Amino acid sequence: TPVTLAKVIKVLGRTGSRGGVTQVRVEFLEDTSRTIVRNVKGPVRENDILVLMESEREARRLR
Amino acid sequence: DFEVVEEFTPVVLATPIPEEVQQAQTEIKLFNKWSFEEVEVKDASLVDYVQVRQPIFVAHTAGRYANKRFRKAQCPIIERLTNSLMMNGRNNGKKLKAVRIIKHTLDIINVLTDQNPIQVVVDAITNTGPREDTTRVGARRQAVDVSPLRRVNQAIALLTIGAREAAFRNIKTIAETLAEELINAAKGSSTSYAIKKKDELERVAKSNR
Amino acid sequence: LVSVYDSYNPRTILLSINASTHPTHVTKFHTQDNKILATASDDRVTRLWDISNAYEPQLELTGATDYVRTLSFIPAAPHLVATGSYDGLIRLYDTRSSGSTPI
Amino acid sequence: IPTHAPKYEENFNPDKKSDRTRSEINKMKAQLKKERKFTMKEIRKDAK
Amino acid sequence: AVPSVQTFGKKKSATAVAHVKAGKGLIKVNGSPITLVEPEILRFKVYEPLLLVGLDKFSNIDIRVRVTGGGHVSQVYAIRQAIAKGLVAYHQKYVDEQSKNELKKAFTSYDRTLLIADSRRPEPK
Amino acid sequence: QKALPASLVPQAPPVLTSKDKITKRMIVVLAMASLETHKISDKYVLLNCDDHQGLLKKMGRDISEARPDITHQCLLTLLDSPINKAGKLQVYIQTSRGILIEVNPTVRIPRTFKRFSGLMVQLLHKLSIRSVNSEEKLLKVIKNPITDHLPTKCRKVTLSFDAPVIRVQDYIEKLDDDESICVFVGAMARGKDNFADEYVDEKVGLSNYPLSASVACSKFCHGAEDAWNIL
Amino acid sequence: SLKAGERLMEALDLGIAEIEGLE
RNA sequence: AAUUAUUGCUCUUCAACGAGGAAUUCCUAGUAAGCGCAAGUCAUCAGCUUGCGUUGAUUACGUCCCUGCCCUUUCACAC
Repeated sequence: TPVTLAKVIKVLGRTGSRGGVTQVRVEFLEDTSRTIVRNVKGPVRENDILVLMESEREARRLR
Repeated sequence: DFEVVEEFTPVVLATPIPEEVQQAQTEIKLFNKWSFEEVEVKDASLVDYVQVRQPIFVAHTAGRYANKRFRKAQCPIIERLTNSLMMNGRNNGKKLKAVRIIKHTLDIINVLTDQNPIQVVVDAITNTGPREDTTRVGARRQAVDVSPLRRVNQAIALLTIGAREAAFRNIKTIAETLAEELINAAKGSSTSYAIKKKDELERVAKSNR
Repeated sequence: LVSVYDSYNPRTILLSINASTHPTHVTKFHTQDNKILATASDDRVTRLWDISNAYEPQLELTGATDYVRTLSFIPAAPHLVATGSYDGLIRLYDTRSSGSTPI
Repeated sequence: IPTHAPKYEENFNPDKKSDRTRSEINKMKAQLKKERKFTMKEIRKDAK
Repeated sequence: AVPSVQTFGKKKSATAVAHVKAGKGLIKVNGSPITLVEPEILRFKVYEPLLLVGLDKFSNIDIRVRVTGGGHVSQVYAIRQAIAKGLVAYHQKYVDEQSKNELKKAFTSYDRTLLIADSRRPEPK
Repeated sequence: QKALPASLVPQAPPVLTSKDKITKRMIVVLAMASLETHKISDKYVLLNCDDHQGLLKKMGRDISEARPDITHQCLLTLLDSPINKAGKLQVYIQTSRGILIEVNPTVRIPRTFKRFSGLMVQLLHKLSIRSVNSEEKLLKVIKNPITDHLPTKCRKVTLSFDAPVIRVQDYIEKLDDDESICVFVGAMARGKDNFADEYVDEKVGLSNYPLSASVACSKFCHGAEDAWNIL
Repeated sequence: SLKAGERLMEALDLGIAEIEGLE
């Protein structure tokens, strides 16, 4: 299946995430208005692109 | 018919400078052979983190790249490959040795593939960067996405570790095994250790999503 | 074995192919294409290899009944390979086709 | 594939040591080292 | 008295001194040509002040560099810094300010450590 | 039609170590193996269900958990199976206390549990066991986790009763051409299959009826041999 | 326990489900 | 004169080893790690101690999710 590319518009704070896991909000590059909340393992900042294998799942707190 | 003349006398220096050094002023090339232009990062989301925009002559830049969090993305990617080749203990600090290994590796890559070896390195890194990973939850594992910087870091680490493993206890040397690893990784041929590890991590992530 | 060295460096072996169990009497490089190595052995099978991935033969040419010990590339046509064998038949192969049987 | 018989000792004791006269002499050197170190420490304590 | 310029380059314990005077194109380091600067693997670091701006900028000058201290890497960086700074200073003293500004822009765009010394002093946290 | 190989002389197939990451194989991990050495008074002995009930009760550990005979008989079954002689089988032991043991396929486990117990005591205290003919280490204690030593392209399953029943030959056929198989078998009396949940891809079942660990290893090995035409 | 905001989402789920069912 | 293997070669014979298990500890830039050189400074040190330069990275630079520790709950505008 094709993969989706989504740009990080904001690194969410005070999430309660597990250490090393960062919760972010990303806006789709294909449709530039749709947004989704995701979990990121690496060091992430704003305005970098994530490659999402699935575009439909909404992320939850990992704890 | 428009022409600009900026050289009004042919230049001859009293000290003799070799001719390949003399053509080196028209374009900056890696080891005076490989061109940083027509080099494209095929995978977007990695354009900012695999940087080839600024040409260099050799892969020994002494800049500070550890002072800031994302300063290491501004580092040239051949320099990062060399820095990851200084790993594994026995050759800690032997950067000239690692630069020599990269030079021979790029020669082998260009001889075998008839391509620009910088492009082969870029394609290898963009292919071997995993796109999804897992993390343990206190033993549940939950699938998460992975940042582009971690993708580049893990790609470089996987390529260098695979090269070391292939070179250990074998006739083949680190330069030959790294050239083979980069060629197979740019091809995506699944023979390479790094592509196998990337597929393994992505498969485990697909399971645990 | 087919061992590909640097032309002026006997210490460094860039490639080593286990082409056959039988002796390989012919190793030639494709004249038009720098990526192709043609090896003829006593398997009575000639094999075209890519220099990049040399784990499997890119093409296997068969149909010789005895001892191919010479091959050649036609200059204008890079798809043609000629194999000469001890049964007396020079077989011309088109590599774009199946290649199991000569044209 | 070939089969190899393992080399192991019945009634194995990790504490106990595994020609023989040389081994006895080496144990005697170990005893000499312990006694010399202990007497050195005792003499130093008495001196202080 | 010919027009001449003296400049310094540093990297750790290494120190290079460049004298750039009016001349014909002799570029010598430690009484030896620039094309013998060792190591081979790092010679282009010494070459790159020449290659960034062109050999025509060096067509009318003589550069003489004396280097002490440090090791091979430190000495190479000291050489290239001293040569770049000597070019900028000679083109500001006896050639035009526009030439000086263009040289400084080229050197700054490539690598500022050609011009300004890289001092890795400790930072307590 | 096709030329014969130059030599039809039969040759011993290569023995597989953890240094070989590439070669397709079958791997069995006997997990939760009860292999613990304890000191009496002075005799170091491997803890036993039959001979050490008083010591187990004094230390508080249940006597039914001290079963190294299961590991012994599973080692006998695996190493005597024809896939091992063909050279396509590797064995790891994952003890309940966290020790990981690599078994060279060329080792001959003693057929009697007394000699097996002595060998396990010396292995657990000396970290390696060599051979009499050549000094090659036939048994080794290696660093955890197992996934460092496992082949790079490997499919991981746990043999479990609750999982759906599969056919081993069809599973091994459905495997890829370059991919190896790793099977986690609980070498324990009565537990539940959390021992390898951090490693495995999936859990599979061999039969509707409950099986012993040796029978499970034998069934999966026989399916592997009929799938790979070893016989 | 839950963070602030997660309680808001679960309350929104429950309440809006009840409201939509009643409507 | 091979009894003294004169000795030579090979086999046999005896011990260890091929980068170090579980546990556990330390560590964020000229830092980890490598390399040598000198000094011997009223305590300390030569079963070594200290200094000096030369090569010189990987990864994090986030977060309170866990494990701890700490702290609070008692000038305008806005809250």
